[PDB]
Amino acid sequence: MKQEVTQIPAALSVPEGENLVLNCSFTDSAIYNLQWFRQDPGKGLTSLLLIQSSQREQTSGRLNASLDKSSGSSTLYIAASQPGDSATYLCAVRPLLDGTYIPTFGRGTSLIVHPYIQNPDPAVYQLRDSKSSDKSVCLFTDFDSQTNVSQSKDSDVYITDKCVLDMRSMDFKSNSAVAWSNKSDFACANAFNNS
Amino acid sequence: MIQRTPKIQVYSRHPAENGKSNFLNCYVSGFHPSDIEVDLLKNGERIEKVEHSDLSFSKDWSFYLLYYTEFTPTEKDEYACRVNHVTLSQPCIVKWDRDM
Amino acid sequence: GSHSMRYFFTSVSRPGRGEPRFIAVGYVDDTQFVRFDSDAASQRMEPRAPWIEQEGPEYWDGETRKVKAHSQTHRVDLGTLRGYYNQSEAGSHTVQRMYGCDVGSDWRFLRGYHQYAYDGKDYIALKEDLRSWTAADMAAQTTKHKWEAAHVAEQLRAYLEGTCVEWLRRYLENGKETLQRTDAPKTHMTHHAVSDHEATLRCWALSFYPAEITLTWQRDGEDQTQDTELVETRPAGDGTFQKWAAVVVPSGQEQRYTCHVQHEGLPKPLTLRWEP
Amino acid sequence: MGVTQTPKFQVLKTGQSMTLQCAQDMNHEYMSWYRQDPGMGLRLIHYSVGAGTTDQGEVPNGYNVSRSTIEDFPLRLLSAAPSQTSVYFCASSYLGNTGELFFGEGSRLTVLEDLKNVFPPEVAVFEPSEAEISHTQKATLVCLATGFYPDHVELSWWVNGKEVHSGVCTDPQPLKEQPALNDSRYALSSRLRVSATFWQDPRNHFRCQVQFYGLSENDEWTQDRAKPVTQIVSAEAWGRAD
Amino acid sequence: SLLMWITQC
Repeated sequence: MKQEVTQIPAALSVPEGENLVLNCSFTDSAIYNLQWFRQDPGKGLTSLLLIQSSQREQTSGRLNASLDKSSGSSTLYIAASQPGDSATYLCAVRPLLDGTYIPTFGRGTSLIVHPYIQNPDPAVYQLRDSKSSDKSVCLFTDFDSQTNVSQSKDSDVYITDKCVLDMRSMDFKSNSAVAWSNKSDFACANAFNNS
Repeated sequence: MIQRTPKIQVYSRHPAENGKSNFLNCYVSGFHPSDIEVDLLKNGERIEKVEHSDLSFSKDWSFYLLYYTEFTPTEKDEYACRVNHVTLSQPCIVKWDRDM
Repeated sequence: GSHSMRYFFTSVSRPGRGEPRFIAVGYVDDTQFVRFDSDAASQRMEPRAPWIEQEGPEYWDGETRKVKAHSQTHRVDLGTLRGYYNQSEAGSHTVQRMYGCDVGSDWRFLRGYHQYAYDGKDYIALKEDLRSWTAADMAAQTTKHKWEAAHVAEQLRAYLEGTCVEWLRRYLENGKETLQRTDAPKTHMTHHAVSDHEATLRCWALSFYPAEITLTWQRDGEDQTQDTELVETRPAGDGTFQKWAAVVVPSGQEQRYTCHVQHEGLPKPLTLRWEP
Repeated sequence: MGVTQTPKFQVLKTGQSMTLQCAQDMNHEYMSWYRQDPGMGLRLIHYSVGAGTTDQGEVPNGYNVSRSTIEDFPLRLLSAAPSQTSVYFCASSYLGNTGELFFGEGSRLTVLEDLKNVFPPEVAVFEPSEAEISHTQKATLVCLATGFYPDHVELSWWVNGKEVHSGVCTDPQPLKEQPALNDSRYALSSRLRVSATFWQDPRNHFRCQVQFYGLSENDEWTQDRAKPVTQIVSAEAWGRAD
Repeated sequence: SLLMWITQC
């Protein structure tokens, strides 16, 4: 046989505050260690926990993993999830006997923790260029996390995906999307509207 | 630091019989460190093609090695083993005796 | 009846004369089956016994990579021990390591080993039962603490009581035509009139395997050790071993002495006596 | 105690040979190189278990590595090809102890057929809408970096000469302006939200900078526009009490 | 068959 790491579910979407459980399984129990990493789009990999074949559990803040070497599976636990935990979670293992030392990565679990928008006030505003107005942007903001921003439906209209900002000093976080275009007709009133 | 002088034994692989081919051995052991110079002599002059075993060691950490080479013993030819080591202030020669 | 597998490692520094020399050898009982020399041109773990050659390219690639990883580590330890003992950069030092396992007549586990030495002296070793460490000094205590924080002891046992034992058996069966053999010693006795009143009797044992053997003398049925000489067991160069016990007797009384040879290949122990 | 990779970003012409460096000061016996395409898994190129030896991984073709010392493990592209455009990660570890793997920051490489397709970004900042301010008492600024190629950008917000993170969310990925065209220029947006009071204070200075990694010093360039070298293109806005 | 992982002293 040959080592094969598998992580299910592949993707995972949940509201903040929930306790998450991520799975990682392997077909060859003869491993030296098992390690969990984090990776955000266009960035490197940050190591979270390392569990050796002797020990069966490790902890680091709201994160904790457990190794069940004999059963060929490890479970990563994330307490009171936060939007800052949104990322791809990867698990890998190193061999104990094959003499190659090559690690084996899993396909990864895509995580997205959505913020709780207590007082939604969805609206679309128009922003003018500080350098020279006539150039503008459309800003769809303050909508809840159960709302889906549809992507663009015209070659000259550009609609971004939603992003969550967090005003720490005043314990407040909000969702938003941006739209721009160079068409003569274009107006922010009909920029988004999903359809 | 901790150095120990080698023990030496010169002898043949098979019982010695004049005019018959055999192998001349020199077994050095019980020494430390491993850097050691060993030669096989024939009437004082050293022999060219001498091979040896792979460096290994004993329970107390002391090293051992076997140097050997093809030879044809005779009644008058003298064979010896010359050894040099950090512990030996003088090179040590040990002659081959057919009944040892 | 009774077997073992052992690996011996020796790394020696050569400041100024390049990187450190690394040599590794593997034995089953008294037979060497593998080799590796950092200075050799092959850069491969090499076979030194015939039976081990039946292993495929997977084994050879794996053992070569594992022995090259081993050298790099020992090479770092040389620099690390020099630092612990606050030693000069120009002096040559030696690092040694031995690990392996023993099995009884029935092939069941008996004992395991993992010892390490610096400059020919004990540095740190796992205890007899494999559950604890023994450090020689303060530097070894520093190593002992890195090892226990890294849970080393538990890794070794798993290997010594399992993998080491599983492979030892695999080697004994596949190479049973030369490993499970028992070559009884070919024995004879020589005589030398040393002088006017002296005489020397020499009792031999040649071509025997395994190296375990006992050679003793007796004078009128009593263990005679006075004026005797027993040499260290030595290798013949063909897989067999040699040894001899010699005694100096009063001229004319040599038939009162007898040589006794005990070895695994001899159903019953041999008793040699001088018959002209 | 760390793994260092250089360069972080790099543009190459088809046929160029390039060397990527990777060093570590922890005496790790193991060192290795990976390549990862956008949204895909890590693939091993080559690796090594000590000075004096190396091995092939999943994708060794087109690459060469050496390991003459324990500290370094360089990677060489013999003849750069468009297919080699990827993100390269170096990773080291002990071959004992915990055996924990340590990843470098990553090196972003884009191999082009023609270097005339390289463009730096144009940056603009759009001011908060008074309708937002009057309804929420908060104010959102938006930065827009457009027409850049390739995607080698790092965007940040600087309020009063010092970098800020709170109240900021930049798109995780830029979007292609012409999806069906290869070598299509990119666009990227970002938002910085502050209290209406903070925005209405004329002493406040808001600046969005986009560090761009383009052509190197020695690359050819005789086009009618400025050479698209590694540069910082920024835009700015001040608080206004109108 | 050799031990695979060896921890530095």
